[PDB]
Amino acid sequence: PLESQYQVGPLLGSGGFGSVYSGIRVSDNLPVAIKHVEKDRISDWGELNGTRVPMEVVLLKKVSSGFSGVIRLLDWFERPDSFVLILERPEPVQDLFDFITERGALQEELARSFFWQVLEAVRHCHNCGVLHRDIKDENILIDLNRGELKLIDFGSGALLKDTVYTDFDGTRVYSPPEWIRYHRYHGRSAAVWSLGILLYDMVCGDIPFEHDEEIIGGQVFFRQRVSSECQHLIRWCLALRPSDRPTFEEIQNHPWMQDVLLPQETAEIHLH
Amino acid sequence: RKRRRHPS
Ligand SMILES: C/C=C(\C#N)c1ccc(C(=O)O)cc1
Repeated sequence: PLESQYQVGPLLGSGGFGSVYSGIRVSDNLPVAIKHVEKDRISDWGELNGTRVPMEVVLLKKVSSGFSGVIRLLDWFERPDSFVLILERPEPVQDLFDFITERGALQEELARSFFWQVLEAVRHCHNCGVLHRDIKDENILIDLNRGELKLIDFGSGALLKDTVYTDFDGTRVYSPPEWIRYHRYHGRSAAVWSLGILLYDMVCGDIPFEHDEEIIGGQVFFRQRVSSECQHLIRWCLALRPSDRPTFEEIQNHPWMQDVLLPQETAEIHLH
Repeated sequence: RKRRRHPS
């Protein structure tokens, strides 16, 4: 019973996260987010046992662990017309889209710390067999007191595979040119493209491309002062041909990525 | 310049 195990509060974010409600687990007063998904709106289905569940539940369960870089699924329920997902809710929180809107372009030291944490989170997903497919600032929560970032919203994700993907329901302005042009992509190199968009977003204050023509055009204009090392990493992630993009290892060994702050240092210097 | 969210 969900209504007995949790005190359900008001809608979170007025629907901007979907049907996500504030909640508190009665057993130990743990803050939770209660996310409702309609069965009729579910694209991909998975199996858990023979239990047929939304793929989002499958992916969330596979990344659920002590690693704090991804949102933690605590439990889920099936209803006649929907599934209900119980997520551990950090507090206080602001998502990275709103953070950047309010702060503008981030100092590179702060962008480096945030980007590093996202890289570690995406590596965790991939190590667990999960491809997120919707990496963007809207899908990143900042724990403002701990300086820890959390990847959220696995509703566009897929099991990670090495063969080609021909479907996609993530965010188009973060999707790579081979998807725009050919409706085909491989998971890791597409993820690296979206991370280039995200890094540009952090250091310039908004994403670089709004239109298909800009995505495929292969030109990156910098609207803010950005170091040559950071520009190089961004341009490398945004290589037009997927095989020209860096691996996750090459990104984290890049000179711009060295000497990252710890999460607690990040919170004390930039967030408190 | 207009910064906006983008739906998935
Ligand atoms: C304040 C918002 C959340 C929390 N805590 C949240 C977490 C995960 C999701 C998601 O995975 O869709 C959506 C909202």
